[PDB]
Amino acid sequence: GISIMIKKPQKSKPGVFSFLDPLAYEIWMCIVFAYIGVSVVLFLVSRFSPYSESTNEFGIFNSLWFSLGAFMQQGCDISPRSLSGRIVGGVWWFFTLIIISSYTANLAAFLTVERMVSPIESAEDLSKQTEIAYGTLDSGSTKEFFRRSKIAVFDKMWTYMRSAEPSVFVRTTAEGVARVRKSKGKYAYLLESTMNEYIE
Amino acid sequence: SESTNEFGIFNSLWFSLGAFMQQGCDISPRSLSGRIVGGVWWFFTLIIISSYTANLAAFLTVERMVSPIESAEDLSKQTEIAYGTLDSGSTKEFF
Amino acid sequence: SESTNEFGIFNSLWFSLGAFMQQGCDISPRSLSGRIVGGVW
Amino acid sequence: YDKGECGAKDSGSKEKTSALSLSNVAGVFYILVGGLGLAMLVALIEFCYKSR
Amino acid sequence: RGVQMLLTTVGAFAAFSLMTIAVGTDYWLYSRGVCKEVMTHSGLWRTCCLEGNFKGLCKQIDHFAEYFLRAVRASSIFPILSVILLFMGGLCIAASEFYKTRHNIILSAGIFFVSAGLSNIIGIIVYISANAGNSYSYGWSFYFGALSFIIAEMVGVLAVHMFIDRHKQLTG
Amino acid sequence: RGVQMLLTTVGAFAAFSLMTIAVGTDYWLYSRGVCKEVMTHSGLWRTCCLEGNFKGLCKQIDHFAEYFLRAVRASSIFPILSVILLFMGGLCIAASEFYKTRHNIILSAGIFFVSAGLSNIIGIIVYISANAGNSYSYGWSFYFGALSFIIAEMVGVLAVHMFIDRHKQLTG
Repeated sequence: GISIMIKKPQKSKPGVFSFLDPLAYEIWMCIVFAYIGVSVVLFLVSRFSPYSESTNEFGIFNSLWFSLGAFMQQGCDISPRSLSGRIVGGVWWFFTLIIISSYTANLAAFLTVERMVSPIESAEDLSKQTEIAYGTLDSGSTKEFFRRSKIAVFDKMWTYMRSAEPSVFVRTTAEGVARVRKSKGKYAYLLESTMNEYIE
Repeated sequence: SESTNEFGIFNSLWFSLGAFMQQGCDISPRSLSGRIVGGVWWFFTLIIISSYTANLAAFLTVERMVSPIESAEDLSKQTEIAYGTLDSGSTKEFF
Repeated sequence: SESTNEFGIFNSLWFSLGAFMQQGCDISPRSLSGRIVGGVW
Repeated sequence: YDKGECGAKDSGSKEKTSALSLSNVAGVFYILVGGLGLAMLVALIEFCYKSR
Repeated sequence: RGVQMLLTTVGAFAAFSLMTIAVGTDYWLYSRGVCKEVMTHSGLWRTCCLEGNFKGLCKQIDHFAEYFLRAVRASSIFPILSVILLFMGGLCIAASEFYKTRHNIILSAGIFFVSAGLSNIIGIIVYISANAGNSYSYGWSFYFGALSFIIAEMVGVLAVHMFIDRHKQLTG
Repeated sequence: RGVQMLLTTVGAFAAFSLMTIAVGTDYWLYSRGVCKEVMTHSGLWRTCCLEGNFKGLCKQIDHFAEYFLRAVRASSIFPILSVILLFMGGLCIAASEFYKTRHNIILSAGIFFVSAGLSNIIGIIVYISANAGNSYSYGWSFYFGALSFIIAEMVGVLAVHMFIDRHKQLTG
């Protein structure tokens, strides 16, 4: 019987650093600069004249530490006490929350969208997603069959091939399989099953 | 040259275990090399839990489950599922 | 007099703000009728 | 319809999304830098308004 | 101890020398473009076509609610203000021969360094949010700006530590 | 107190032995294939058929961007480093049976054991990551690959405890 040939899809090749993909490069670039800015401003506010070294434990090391810990949502050891640093602390925290939640949501969304995929199968769904091109040998009996038949799915497929452009028809089976291979998908070809399962 | 922090082995395990979950433990590294570790491990955890949550949210929507046997030929490479035919008929004689 | 907790208005504001964004603040209520407000929020 | 040259009823691109991008989040950086500005503005007072 | 005063000058010198080139070169962005349909490079101010016979065919750029951000991008003030504030910081660290033992100008230099450092972060955010309006990539002047920012935030901390070592150290 | 100098050695030699046995044996993985499909088992180096007339026949494996990781899998450099570091650690603790009271041999020995563990981790991770590009299951040499790490880190902790117990006890 008449049957359909497609390009074998291979298997995916996930990148080793795929985990950054749900969040564009400029975000990661700006995060480090904002981290530096906030840490340095909290140091500079933290060590004005006490007028005594005990006046503020926030030396520059501890400032960097507190900023990192605040961003990682894992707590810290010394919170800021001056209103000056209090406010920036709060703000930074807010920013952190926004980023975290956003990232998580985006990942979830991408996964769901990548698993609704439902690849083309059963050869009847081809009627709908006509962005995958398909055609037949020219002048052949398959063409006469599509012209002569009178069933709505085949009526639609015929009307498409009769109206779509550029030409989907080809001169030879070798030309057909060459066109399939060179299209690397997105084009499908019609021929008899006993020919199809030999090319395989 | 430093004999002042409480990082006994068991305490270190307790810190790590706490730091896997988000419950902020009391002790801190207090030194430089300790904070080098404490930084990275945090990031590890942050990414793992995130990913797991995402995948959980995902799988609970599509819910597509098929293919016990399907291939119509792999029905012989197992012995859990039984299979047979009408007796006395030509379907048996074929075998 | 009763002095089991030291919370001032500004301090309490800071505690509540921090507690909202889950950043592990230092002080706790440390008495009765404060644990309730800590848990609910 | 049957000599039309566009997807008349279904055109779902259903793309692998363009990832989240800085255009979507820039507001948070906008408020952040202003928070640092206010922080410095108050820091120029908190310890030193009693100078004389 | 003591000698780090040299490093304040070395840092401020490096930052100022980098930022003039960063603001003053036509190589912030590589993209496809036009110069009346080919690979192209653009600065903040002007755009030039290349990759062919038209090498160095150039025109001044045209930038034209969102209008107010577009006007902020078009006035482009924040990069230049970064240079202005580092220049003021240079005038501050020049205070070697006046108001000795006070060092308050030295402390103010740290403020000028920080406020300069903020300016490039604002600038980059505005610039990216404007270019979001391609398979593009960023030219070396972008890295020059980032490096000048890093050196700006480097030197202020050391200058304030020097203020501590020269003033707080006298308090006992 | 006291006896710790003994038990470090037996554990170190046990870990060394079980690790070199793990590296040397054909039972890392079970799967299906053909030696020239049938149930099949593989070591790191070689793959051999069972359950049929060809049983005990073996073949080499085709090793050949992912090309660099495949080259890492081929060289197996990380478990080799783990083996050699574990050997040198055992040599150190054996050497510490003489020229005593320097105590720094044990300090080096702990670092040897810990770094052999770190070298085992990356090896195992790369080995798994290279296959997961089938009803497989892991064989007992994979569990030896785990036990090497499990005992190695404990021996390293015991080594450092022995170091802090032998040294500076003269003043504390």
